[PDB]
Amino acid sequence: ATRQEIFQEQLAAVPEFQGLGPLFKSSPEPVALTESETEYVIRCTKHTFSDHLVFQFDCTNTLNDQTLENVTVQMEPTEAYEVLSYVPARSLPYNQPGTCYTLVALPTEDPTAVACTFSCVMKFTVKDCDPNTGEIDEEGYEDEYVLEDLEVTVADHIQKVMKVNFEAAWDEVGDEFEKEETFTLSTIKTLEEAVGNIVKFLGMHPCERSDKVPENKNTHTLLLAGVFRGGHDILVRSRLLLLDTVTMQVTARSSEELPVDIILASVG
Amino acid sequence: MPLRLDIKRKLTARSDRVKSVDLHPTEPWMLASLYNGSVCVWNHETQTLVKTFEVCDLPVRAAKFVARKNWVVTGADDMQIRVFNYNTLERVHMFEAHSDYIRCIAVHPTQPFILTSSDDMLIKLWDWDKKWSCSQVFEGHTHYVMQIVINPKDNNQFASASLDRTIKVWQLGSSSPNFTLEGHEKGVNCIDYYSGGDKPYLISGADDRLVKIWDYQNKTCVQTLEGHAQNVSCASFHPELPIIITGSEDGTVRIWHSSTYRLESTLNYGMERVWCVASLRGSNNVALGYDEGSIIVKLGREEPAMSMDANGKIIWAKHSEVQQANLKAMGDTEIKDGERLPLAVKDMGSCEIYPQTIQHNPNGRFVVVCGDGEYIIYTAMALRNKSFGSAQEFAWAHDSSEYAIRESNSIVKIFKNFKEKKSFKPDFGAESIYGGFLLGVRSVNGLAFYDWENTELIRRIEIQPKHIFWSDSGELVCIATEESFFILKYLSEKVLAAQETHEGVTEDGIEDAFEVLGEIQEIVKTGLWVGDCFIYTSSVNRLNYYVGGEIVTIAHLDRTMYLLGYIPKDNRLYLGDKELNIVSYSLLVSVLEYQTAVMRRDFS
Amino acid sequence: LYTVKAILILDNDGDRLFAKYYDDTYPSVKEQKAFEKNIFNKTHRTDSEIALLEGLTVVYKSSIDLYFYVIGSSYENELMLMAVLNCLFDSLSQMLRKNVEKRALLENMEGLFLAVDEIVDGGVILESDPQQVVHRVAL
Amino acid sequence: AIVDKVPSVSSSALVSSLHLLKCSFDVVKRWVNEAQEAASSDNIMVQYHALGLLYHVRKNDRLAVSKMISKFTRHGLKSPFAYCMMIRVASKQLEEEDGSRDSPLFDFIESCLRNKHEMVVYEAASAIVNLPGCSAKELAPAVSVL
Repeated sequence: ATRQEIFQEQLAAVPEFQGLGPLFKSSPEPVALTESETEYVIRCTKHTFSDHLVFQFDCTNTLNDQTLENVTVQMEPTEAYEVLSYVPARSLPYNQPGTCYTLVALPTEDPTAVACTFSCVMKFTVKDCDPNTGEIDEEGYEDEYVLEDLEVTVADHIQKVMKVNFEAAWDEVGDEFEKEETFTLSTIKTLEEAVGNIVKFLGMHPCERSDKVPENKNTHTLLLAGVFRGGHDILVRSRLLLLDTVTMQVTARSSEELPVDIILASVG
Repeated sequence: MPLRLDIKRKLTARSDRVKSVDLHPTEPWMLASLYNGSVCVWNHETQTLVKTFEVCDLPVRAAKFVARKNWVVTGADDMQIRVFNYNTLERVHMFEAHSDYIRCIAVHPTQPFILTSSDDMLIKLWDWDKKWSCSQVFEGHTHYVMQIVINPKDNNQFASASLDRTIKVWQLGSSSPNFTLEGHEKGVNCIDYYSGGDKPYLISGADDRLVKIWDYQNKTCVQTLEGHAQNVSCASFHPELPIIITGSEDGTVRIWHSSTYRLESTLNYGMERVWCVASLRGSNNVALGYDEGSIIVKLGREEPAMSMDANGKIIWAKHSEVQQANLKAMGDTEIKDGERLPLAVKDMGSCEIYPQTIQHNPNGRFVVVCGDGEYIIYTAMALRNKSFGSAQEFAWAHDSSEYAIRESNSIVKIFKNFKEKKSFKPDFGAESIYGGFLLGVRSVNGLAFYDWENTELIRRIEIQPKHIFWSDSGELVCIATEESFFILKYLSEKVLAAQETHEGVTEDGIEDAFEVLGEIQEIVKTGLWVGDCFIYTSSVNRLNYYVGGEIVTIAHLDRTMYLLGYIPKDNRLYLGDKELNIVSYSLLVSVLEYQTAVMRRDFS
Repeated sequence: LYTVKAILILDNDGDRLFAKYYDDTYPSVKEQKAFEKNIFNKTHRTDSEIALLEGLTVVYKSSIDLYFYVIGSSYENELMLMAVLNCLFDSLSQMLRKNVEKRALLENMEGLFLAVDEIVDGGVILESDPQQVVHRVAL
Repeated sequence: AIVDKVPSVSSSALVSSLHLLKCSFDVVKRWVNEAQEAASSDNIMVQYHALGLLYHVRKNDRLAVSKMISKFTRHGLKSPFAYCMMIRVASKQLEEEDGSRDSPLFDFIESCLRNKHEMVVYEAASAIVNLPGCSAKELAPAVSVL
């Protein structure tokens, strides 16, 4: 019931809902859904709750050419979410936030079910402006412009942590939960690439005193933490092993099923 | 600014001092009068003589085609008028109008008339329906009548040039001019009109090397021009472009822009002096008599720059030389295939650079437009300059996110977002460059295939083409290569392996990339990918799509044209002229697809 | 770039008989005059290389008996401005071939007016090259 | 007016426009083209005048300007004055961090530096007020000179 919870509530004033929950964590990065000063400009922020995720869309329908009307947001998904609805910002005039939303409920115990990329197309009936003194009339015609993808992260949902019981938990999480991938690294003997994807993608803490490396270091383990949405946790141990090639054991162990498969992917 | 432009040495003949030229529009025949005394009529197109006539053997000063009339008018300086019905070359009538050297005829087209000026210091009007009556005589001379031109604009009113340096403009109710103005400081050789109806200029010629522009409505010499290299035998209004054609008494061409008024160029066919000129009224082809011969040149593009968003706006810019200021068209309504449609009105733009390419972004979106030799890319809705630079040659990285360039040297640099892509950097002999999915460098009468990340000679095929269109997803691709045409498969996997293995053929490219599926022997007016379907025009004006082993003509077109755009949803094709009336014929893409799939065994 | 906020033609005796307020921002004729009182007076009978009032540039040519002024913003180039300041100053001078006085003005009132319009027209300096000018006009 | 060789009148024409800009002037905008035909200039003052307008025009627009710069880039300047507005200008994009001081700016600067349009040199100098000395050194020569 994060900062992001406040957002769960902020979102709450609307009542067209088709489920929400309480926000779990929010976006690790807001995405401009329309690039740099477009005909219309979008920056988007994504919010995770224990039950649903809302993408609430922040913006300045840019051109004074336009006001966009009959606005709703399409999203179309690859890696699960049940799609309840796409939201229409009834009207959006120039240089101005208005809100449009798109809503999903988050499946949690499936292997592959909350990280997703969704495909966006903006629809509107496009109406011209006179800014001097305008006119607002029923007529005007649609064109649709394709909008940017939304990808959903493994950090919009997670609180990164330190364990309630690492020793035990550490093992335990293995017990019930554990999936694996091995690579043997023969052209590069460096973590670092891996490292760029892992600290940063997961947004969790490297550790159990196994984080630190100077501008070099012989060996490394991140035994790493945070908790996933829907309550249950997602746990990772990365033993990176240097013989002098790297061969490595990445473990994801989880207190949630969907995360073990996910971590191994997500980290990338 | 550059001659990256159409100049064609359209047709040639070396001959004599061909004094006079007169045009047959209605069938592009041309009539020429010589200082030989023989006159000839040609179809230039194949350098073929339509007819020649020995009207006299004295130099024959004046000529007309009377198209309405279907007869051709001729006069030689036996002071007689000889008529042929050009509908053979069967000679209708003869009589003596003007009894002195007959210099010029100007004709009322609307109204059944033949106006003549002659050296007798007389202008006579004769009425053909009255059967060559001398209906009226226009007089107010001071010298031989050297030239008559009808302001055809107001046919009705006309202007006269004499070398006593003066110009009389007349009203019918003035068998004399309305006035005379004191033009030349030499003599007024010639008088000519300003193509537009809107404004009014004449140019008049002298060898004094000074040009004066005049506005009739005010009645001013708008301005007087200098710069010249040699007595201007003639100078003319470009009716296509805003340029000034200058001509000399040595047969010098200098062009000044009738907008820059900067010497754009000098050309030498030192075929000596500008005796005559006559111009295509369609404003594109012109001929002039020179001494050493004559030459005709062809000077046009076939299109404006426009590209269409599949919502349904073909945004073009300009009209023909109008400002770019005019783009738009989402329309609003529907009507029958044969019948015609309405446009919206809301310009944007008012560029300067004069283009000749438009190409959409791969999502319509970003157009890159080149003109004056540099590329302005627009942010379009934005009406923003998306970007600019100078070209030579181009490929969008088809993906819609990079672009390539051929620098006016010839050695490649490519930019993705203003970053050169050097991962790929052959710079071999080329011819042209092709982008798309798969890289073409057309070189050494070959077309050579390249990667997108490093270059690879994927294949080389036999010859060079002219154009490529790629199917949509690239896959089957269509290359236009004169009469003849091919359809191909590109097979990936081989490459992946081969590449892994490395050891290959690339002189030929590698024979383990592409396959030659079938070829149609083809002439293309314009052509289309519907996916991988080649829907095409032929310049034989049937619109056909090659489908199923079949090529079918959906329809045949007036004469052939430009493919407006088929907005699939609508399943219709919008057909496009170049004169801004759009016609649409619906198909229904599915039908094609239906066919495609089933053959593929996707019957269900 | 609209430099002349205003231009004033002034007595020794601290008065202004010509001013064309290229742009006004504190109203009135009046309000200009009060300003004169401070400013001119204070300055009176003595000039500066540079002078300022509050971020605005204060410009102008004098005579023993007469004062010339231009106002602009001190936020910008002395030299040109000067060059201009002179350009006027000279032009007229040259033009006149005489030092303006109180006399000059009465001596011919018209010329001032006429003058006034040609270089600067409310604010910006259209016209110049004083000799040129001088020749350029005479009518 | 736009086209006439005796600049003056043309100059006369321009100023009016401004008020017309007051009034509006947008349609005036449409005219950009004329500007170009005009863009060729050979009278100093005059050279100056054109730009003033222009700037206004493009200044509603970064982009072109960037090209403009290029436009002048091939170019030196007739009725100087032009140099100066351009300076303010030339800086003004750069100012916000219109990236590279380095190759462009500098080009300008050597040139700027070089002139006996001491003011121009100054103009550059004054702006570059940099606490660490962006390139402290050079400035001192300019300065010496000052």
